[PDB]
Amino acid sequence: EVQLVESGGGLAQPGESLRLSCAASGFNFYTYAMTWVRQAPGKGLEWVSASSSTDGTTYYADSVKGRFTISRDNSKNILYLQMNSLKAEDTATYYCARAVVFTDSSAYYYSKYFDYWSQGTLVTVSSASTKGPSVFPLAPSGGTAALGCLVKDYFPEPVTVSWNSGALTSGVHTFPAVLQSSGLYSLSSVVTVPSSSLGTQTYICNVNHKPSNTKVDKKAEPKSC
Amino acid sequence: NTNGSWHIN
Amino acid sequence: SYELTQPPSVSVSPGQAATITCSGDKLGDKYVSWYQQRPGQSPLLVVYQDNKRPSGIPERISGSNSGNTATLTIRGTRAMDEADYYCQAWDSSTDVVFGGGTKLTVLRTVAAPSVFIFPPSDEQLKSGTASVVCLLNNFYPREAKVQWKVDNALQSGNSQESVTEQDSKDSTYSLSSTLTLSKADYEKHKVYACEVTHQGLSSPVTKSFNRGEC
Repeated sequence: EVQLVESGGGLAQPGESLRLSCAASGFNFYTYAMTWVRQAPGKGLEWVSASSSTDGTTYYADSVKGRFTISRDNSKNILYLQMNSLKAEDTATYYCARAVVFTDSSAYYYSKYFDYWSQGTLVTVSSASTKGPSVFPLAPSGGTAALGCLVKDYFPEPVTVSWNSGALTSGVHTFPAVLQSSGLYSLSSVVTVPSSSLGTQTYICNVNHKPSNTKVDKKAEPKSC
Repeated sequence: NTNGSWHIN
Repeated sequence: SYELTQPPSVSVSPGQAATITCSGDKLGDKYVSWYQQRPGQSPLLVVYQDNKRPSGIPERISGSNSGNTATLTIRGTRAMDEADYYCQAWDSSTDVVFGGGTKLTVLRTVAAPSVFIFPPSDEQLKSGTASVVCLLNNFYPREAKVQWKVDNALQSGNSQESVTEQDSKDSTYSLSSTLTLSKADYEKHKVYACEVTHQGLSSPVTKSFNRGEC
């Protein structure tokens, strides 16, 4: 079973450095070119860099040449991406991907594809400081009731939300984050439930903002009377 | 395959 | 300098075949691979070397490359097929080159939103700010208008909205709108309402609450 786990990354100041790592297993790392591909928020896929399997050769997109350095350790099944002199344009989700490069008599003809991808890690390049979010309940003051949690004032992205520790998944809507004029993100997570289950069935949102090490459980119920 | 070679030449 | 061209969006009815085009000069001798990227997920290889299919990918998804246009076709489109699709090739000038991507929209029947309003929590009120939330749930098409009214006064620009991607089972959208006020401004008014306009609604729909009142 092919596995690629990415580490490092997160938040960094412009001009500073970050180093990504990609740990690999379940395949013959010695026979595969290993790559970095990134995606700017809401934008398309862009190839960043490649490392050949055994000859030590390295390849870069024009956008990153000189600032970024890919390297590998076959004896350890690890790919690294040293990212120096970071810019706002470097803000993106970075994926490490195993590539397949094919048998051509001469060059000029190429078949390069990415058959396995890591989950991806967000790299934010900003002067703004890490802030943990506040978690507030969203509750009503017909047959269907809506409940939720407002995850307000955090930086950088991302946050994750589950309900009832993952036991409640149907009717869940976790909205894309909106950046407020303050330079802090905010997001809401909601769930629709039968009105007759309120004060009978307990509903709790589990929020996690790994960048600030914040983990909150908030009960979403109507205001007591 | 190129057996892991990204580019040849 | 070499570029791969994709339409920014493609719409298809369920059970119909969606066709995503990929264009580039002299595409005939190039090998095109395709990636499916579902919301919040890593890209997934769906086609490699113009027309080859990986193991795990359904028979419905197949690739093609004839002339200067590469083609991704999905037989009998289902709601779970809503995703961003990327074509990818190689060129001496760029090395690995990607298309801009194409969002696949699933065409379903009109669905009116269900509307909900949430007062700010007494807890947040201690911080000096009040957030009022309006939820527009399970609607189609994406276009909807949310208007905030405070003591019947139409609110301008003190709100922000967010829309989900098309739902993977029912092809609807949901929208959240947040009205932000200072605690002092919030306490100065009684009636907070969100008024919703949408193609599926024969009149505007308003949800409200009175500040305080349990």
